[PDB]
Order: sequence, then C-alpha cells, then structure tokens
Amino acid sequence: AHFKEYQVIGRRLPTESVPEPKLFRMRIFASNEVIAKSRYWYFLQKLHKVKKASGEIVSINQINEAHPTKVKNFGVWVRYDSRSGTHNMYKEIRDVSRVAAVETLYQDMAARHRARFRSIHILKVAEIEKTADVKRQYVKQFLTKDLKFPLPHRVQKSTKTFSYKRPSTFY
Amino acid sequence: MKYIQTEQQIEVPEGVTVSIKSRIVKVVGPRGTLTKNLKHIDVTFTKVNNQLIKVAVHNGGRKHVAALRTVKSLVDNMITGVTKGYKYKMRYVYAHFPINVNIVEKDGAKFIEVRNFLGDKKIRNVPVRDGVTIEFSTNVKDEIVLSGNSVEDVSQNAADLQQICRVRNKDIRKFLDGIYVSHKGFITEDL
Amino acid sequence: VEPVVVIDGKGHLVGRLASVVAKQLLNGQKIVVVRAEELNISGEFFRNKLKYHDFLRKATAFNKTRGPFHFRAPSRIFYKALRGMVSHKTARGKAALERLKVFEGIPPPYDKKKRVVVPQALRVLRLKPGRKYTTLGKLSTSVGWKYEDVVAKLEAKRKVSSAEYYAKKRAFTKKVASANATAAESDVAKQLAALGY
Amino acid sequence: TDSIVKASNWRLVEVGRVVLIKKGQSAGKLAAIVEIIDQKKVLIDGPKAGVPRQAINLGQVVLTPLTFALPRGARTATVSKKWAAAAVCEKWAASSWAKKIAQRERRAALTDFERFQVMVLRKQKRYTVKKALAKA
Amino acid sequence: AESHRLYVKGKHLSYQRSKRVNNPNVSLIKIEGVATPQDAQFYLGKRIAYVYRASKEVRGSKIRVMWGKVTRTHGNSGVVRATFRNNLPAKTFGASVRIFLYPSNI
RNA sequence: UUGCUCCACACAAUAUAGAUGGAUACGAAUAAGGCGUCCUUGUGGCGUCGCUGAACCAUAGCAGGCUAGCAACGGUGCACUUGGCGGAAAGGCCUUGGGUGCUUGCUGGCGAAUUGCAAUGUCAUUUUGCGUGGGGAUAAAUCAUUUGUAUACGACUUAGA
Repeated sequence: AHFKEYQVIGRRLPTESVPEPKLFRMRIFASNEVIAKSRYWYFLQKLHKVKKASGEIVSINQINEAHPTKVKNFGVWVRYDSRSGTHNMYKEIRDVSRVAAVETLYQDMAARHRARFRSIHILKVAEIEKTADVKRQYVKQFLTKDLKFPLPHRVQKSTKTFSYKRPSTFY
Repeated sequence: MKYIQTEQQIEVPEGVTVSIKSRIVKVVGPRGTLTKNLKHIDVTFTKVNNQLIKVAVHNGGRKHVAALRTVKSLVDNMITGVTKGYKYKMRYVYAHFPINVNIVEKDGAKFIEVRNFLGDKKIRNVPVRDGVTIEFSTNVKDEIVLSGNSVEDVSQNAADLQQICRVRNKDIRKFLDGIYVSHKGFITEDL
Repeated sequence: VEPVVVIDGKGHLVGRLASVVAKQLLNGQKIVVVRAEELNISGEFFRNKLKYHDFLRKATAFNKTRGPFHFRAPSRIFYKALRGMVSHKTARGKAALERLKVFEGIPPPYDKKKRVVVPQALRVLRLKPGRKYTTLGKLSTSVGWKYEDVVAKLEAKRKVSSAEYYAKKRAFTKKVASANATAAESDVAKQLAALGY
Repeated sequence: TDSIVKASNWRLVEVGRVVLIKKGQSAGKLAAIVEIIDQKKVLIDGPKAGVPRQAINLGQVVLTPLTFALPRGARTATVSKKWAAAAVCEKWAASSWAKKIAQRERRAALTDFERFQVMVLRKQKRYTVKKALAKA
Repeated sequence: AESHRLYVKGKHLSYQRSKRVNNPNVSLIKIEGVATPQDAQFYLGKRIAYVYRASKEVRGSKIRVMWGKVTRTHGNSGVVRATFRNNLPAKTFGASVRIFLYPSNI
C-alpha cells in the first residue's frame, strides 16, 4: 500500500544468565505497525537465532521524512527472488521521499521482473548527496542545466458521452 | 528508456529553400523540387537561422529516436538530390549473348527494353519513373546511367532493372549474367 | 437530450464506438451513424485482414446459405460488432436495434444535420502515437466491398456543397459579431456582463 | 526567398511555469512548478493561493501559458516573493480563460430573479442588434 | 411560454439484478444531468411518475400513471434506485419517466 | 344497384419500444488547428481562441386572455407568390414581393379565486372507419378452353370478341 517507514527495536527476553540484551534495531517500510513488526521478526529470524516467542519489541516509531518537499536521488540496493534464483540489484530513483521511492521501486520491480513483495528484500536505500555519482541514465537525464520539455498530445477526458466538435490535442 | 529530448540537425545550403507544414516537407533547389509526406513518423521541426533546421523528438523510445535519424537522412538526401542530383552507373555483364538494351515508347512512357538476355526470346520491359533520365554512356562499354533528383526513384529503377534480369534454374555462381549497379554518386561530384 | 444523435464515424474505434452506441440504444436514445467507411480498428491492416479471413472461413458445412453471413460493407461490419454487444435475440434487443441506422457516407437526410463525436472512442485520444491502425473502407474493399469509389465521389460533392454553406455561415456570424460588438459597451451590455452574460 | 517551418510551440514544463490545479483538494487554484521530479511528476507550490508545497503528477494540473523567473528548488518564501514581483495573479485574471471560469461560477451562482433579469436584458439587446442587422 | 416542465426527465434502465437474476421490486433510473451520487443525493425521496396511455378511458382520462419514489443511489455514475406502488412492467426499459421536484427540501 | 381515388372538417375507434423548448449542418490535421486582419495570395505575416455543450439560440402573458398608448420600420407566425438549387435514401434548403396576425423593445388598465394543501391532472402523433361538399379516372387477374420452347402435380410458355 502507501508505505510508512518505522524503526523497530527489539531484543531477546531477559534471563538471569544474561539480562540486558543487545537491542537490535531495523528500519522497515510497511503499511502499518503489524506488518512492520512481522517483517522485523522475519529479518531477525534470518539474521540471528531469535524468534517472536523468545523475543520482545521494546519500541516501534514512525520515521517521518526530514525534508518531505526536497527532491532527492536515492540509490537502492535490493535482493529479490526470481523464478530460477536470487539476485542483487542497484536501482536509483529520483523522488521526494523514501517511502514513495520504495513504493515506486516495488511497482517497478513488479512491472519489470514480476517480483512481488514476498520476494523483494530492501537491502538499503541511501540518498546520493552528490550528483555525478548517479550512474543510471534514466535519472542522470533529469539533472541537466535549465531542464525543460513539452507535453505533446494532450488527451482531455470528457464528462459527456458525446462532443459537438472535433477535440484538439494541442497544449 | 524514454529519452525526453533527442534531436538532429540538417544543414540547408544557400540555393535551396525548405517549406515544412504539418509534416509535409517541400525542398526547392537549382535542379528542381522535391516533396515528401512524413505524417507517419511523429517528430517536430524547428527552423533556426534559415540555414539550419533541427528535428526533434520528446519522450521517445528506441524506435522513435531511430526514426528521427532516419528522417534526417531522408530530408538531407532530398536536399543533396535537388542540389547535386543522383547518378547510378550500371554495367551489363554477359559471357556469350550480348544484351541489347534500348528505349522504346509504349503509350509514350519511356520503357527500357532488354533483348537477348542469355539468348532468350522474351523481351523484358521495365518502365521508367518520371524524374529519371537514362543515357547509355559512350567511352565505357556496356554502361547505362540513370540520373535524377529522387534517390528513391533512381535506386528503385536500377533495382527493378537488376531484378528483371535474374537467372532461373541455373547456378548463379556460374551464370553471373545481368545488369548490376557498379557506382552510386552525384551528378556534380567534387563540386 | 436529443431525439436523434448523428455520429460521424470518422476517426473512431470500432469496438469502443459500438459499446457506446449499444448502451445508448438500450437506454433508448435513437442513434444514426454515418461515414462508416472512415472507422478505425487498432492493429495493422494485414492483421485485421487475417482476422476477417479467419471469420470468413467459418460457414455451415452442409449448407452455406444458413451459415454466419459475412457482410462486407463497413456499416454492416459495425452493425455486426454492435449486435455482438446487444442481446439481439430478444424483443428488447430487436427494439434497440431498430433505433439504429448505419450508413456509408452521409445520406441527404443527415448531410444538413449536426454530426457529433464520441471522445472516448476517438483514435487520436485513445491510441498511443506510433501504433498502427487500419481503415474500415480499405479493409472492406480489400475483402469484397464494391462501392468504395462512388462514396468517395459522393462525399466530394457533399463536401463542396457543405463548404459553400460554411462560407455563408461564416459571413453571417462575422456580421453578427460586428453587430453585437457595436451594440456592446451599453448599459444593458454592462449589466449583462456583470450578471455573467 | 527563405525557408519556412511551422514552429508549433506549446507550453514547455520548466521551473517557474504556472499551473492550474485541475482536480484534488485545491481544484482550481494556481501553483508554480518548483522542480521536475521525473517525466510525469513535478514539485509545485501555490503559496499565495493557499496550495501546499507538494509533489504531484502532471495529469492533475493544467499548464498555463504564464512563466516567471525562478531558480530550481526555491523555497516558498522566494516563490511568494518572485510571484508578487512578477504579478502573475492579475495577469492570469486578465486572460480569457480565467474570465471564462469566473463567468461560469457567476452563472452557477445566479438565482431565479437574476435569470429573469438576464432574460429581459437579452431580449432588449436582441431587439436592438436585430434592428441594427437590417442596414448593412 | 413554450416550456411547462416542472420535472426532470429520466430513463427506466433496468431492474435491480445480478448477472442472471433480476428483482422487479426495485427499478434503476437514469436521471439526465446528474453523473455522481453526490449530485444524486438531491433527488432522494422525490416522487416519480411513469405516465403512459391506454385506449380505454377509465375515469375521464386515457392516460394512466404509476407512482413511485427515489430511494437510494446506485453506482458511481448517478443512477438511482426507485420503488413504485406496483412494479414497472419491464417493457419500459428505456422509457421516459418524470422525477418531480417535490417533496422539496429547498 | 352509385362503386373507386384525392382534398377540407365532423365524429368515432385504434394504438404508441415511449414529444413534453430547439437533432443547433464545413472539411482536414492532432508532434496541429479555428477565427479575424493585412499583403507581394503563400505550406505567407500579424493578432487572438481553446484547457469542453456548465455552450448558443429561444424563453414573461388564461396551457399564456381582453384592451389603451409610446418607440421603431425591425423580429416572427400563417396562407399565398416569384425565382432557383438539391437524385446517395433527392421529398428538403434558399429566395422575391405583398397581405394578414402577434410582438415581452417600453409604459399602462382590466380579468383569474372554489381543481378547495398534491393527485400526468389529460394539450402529442399513428392508423382505420363513417358522414357530408369539391374536384378527378372509368380496369385487370384467375378458373374453364387451348398451346408444348415447359411439365410428377402445381408452376411455366402461348393463343382465343
């Protein structure tokens, strides 16, 4: 859905042999807190020997974008499962926020590789602070000086079923 | 990857004049005039300084930006054809039977006739598109020159003349006879 | 809103126009469709020709006279596409189909009438620029329609007459524009402009 | 003679281009394209009209023929300053487009007595223009 | 004048139905002009008359009326649901019908 | 045994796939156009418009009465009337002239009630019949007989004041 970013901090259950566990933290893009905690436990089960029964979640907090109205470029490292194997990818996206960047990434992966949310693992998303470190053409294209382009062939959808003049696609 | 802007440039020499309404291009030069319909290609034109014209495509795919360079080459071929002209030199190739090529007038339409191609009794008659002038050139044996402004008309007429003299039911590696285009150039080369 | 709606089928898509007209007829609007020889089908001409040949190959084996009739005219092709979308085997479907007339060209009852368009079935508004399409008149005369040139001649004559009409209409409306331009800027004109007219 | 090419210019999208928000919460206000995010969406701001600074798909706005000077990524204070300096509000209002919209909403806001009044005034103006349309 | 209409024209589209089962107790009415339920909410509770003619005069008139009312909106395009005292005869699919401005809330 | 057709209105019957202000006429392109203006008339220059018909026209009066006047010399209906044009299914479009009626372009006078607090509250067009009174025209086909270029029978092809 429309994604929200959370930090999920959890730990193992405290024992007398070892109190104060090490308080692992993840950043999860999910639609709500339930899916956030689910993906947190899923990744912690893949990384460490812990599960939801043996652990607890000490905090979950929504991370809003610091500047939600600045246009950023994000480099996103992704692991996804194809029909034959597992692959790593690096895609870079020009977008205004991290949640919308991963949203259009999920749409792009589902469109170009038929990869689903159950297959895509977000390794990381990091904002490229300096241009000319962008290496993909489709986003390097929008970084030229005095950028401008037209919008040819305007289609204005009508509310009536019949029109009384031939419509024009001028702009 | 949806290139938001690609463009080529065409140079317009001094003697020529280019008139482009919607996508109908008309070039007028010393050798005459030429026209072309391009309403199937979906590009845009822009005159800069009456001697340079940019042709552009926006938000175009791979095939679209390929066709933009194609139409640039088409319009500058028209320009160089109305300035310099186009001249295709073809040779007759035979082993034993001398090919007898003349010009007849059926309905007054300037037909090219080919007799004795490999000694057959069939007379092959290929028509001549307008704007193409044919001269059987002296000082070179077995040589015919097709000249004109339209490279399309000249080259397609030469291809028709070549394809009408194809050998059937024989090894074409041994029976190399026919009428083949040897040279393509301009009427005013090294101008 | 109108008793009869006259649709100029030029530059329209066959299936989208048919699905519009079918629902309009079933709702009870009388529709006449003219210039069915200028309809468009998405897809390249050879592709649609192969489609029509595969339809044309189908026939009742023991008697071709009772088979699916393969009509060749563009109006009848549009009518077939529309009868596919109307439940024509009932009285309601028959009554709906009697509210529909299709013509090639524009016949003299309707050449003096106002022709409308359907913007959600127009090729320039629906097809991506670059996609190939075909013309229904060209397909019909390729597959056996015999009357493509006579409708071209009749439409040329009709266009001459209609341009000779539009010249006078344009002269009269520029006269009207001059008249109400001089009769603007009055008290009543300023009051109407204040009131929104 | 000289070569002629029909230019066919139309309403480039760039920074400083004024757009009319077609649909949404604003739905008829003006904004200015602050940045171009991608081929289809832009970061706009309409701070004088009360439009929040936001990213938006270009199918939700209509581009006006107006354009004023802006650096890319300008914040809303600079946008408001340059907007008031270039004075694009009354320049938009002087156009026939905004006049058509104002005429539409005025006709929508007319009451029945006002409809009767415009009927009578239209009859009077019809009489005088039809009297005028007999001497030429 | 030349106009005397104090109602809105509408069309009797169909009954309430599934893909294969109808329900003649509820009719669907397309009011002309309206294209959304937000505008169709103005017409809820308004009286509807289907006015038809017969050859036999009953009580001074060869014109017979079936009365009903608007109940709710149907869909996203301004179609409304209507109920009648006796249901509509189903030969009037596509027939015109009159939606009166009373009972008014203006 | 005075039949048939057309025209006028007079009364009946018959229905309605569904009036309830107006189907309101260029063509072409859409990575282009429309309109206005100007010139050296073009694939011309300049200006302007679109971003919906939410338009334009019509629209006040007893379901639209009876009257008076002012201003213009228009607008519109009806019945004529002149001249055209239209053959794709033309059966319609335009125009001349006069007559007659209305005019809400403007100012006045009188009337409406009681259908009782709503009840489509009835005003359309489709066909047929019967009467009047005014024109207009006064046939064929079939069976039977016959033919044989035809034929199971029908049918077909012929002939017969």
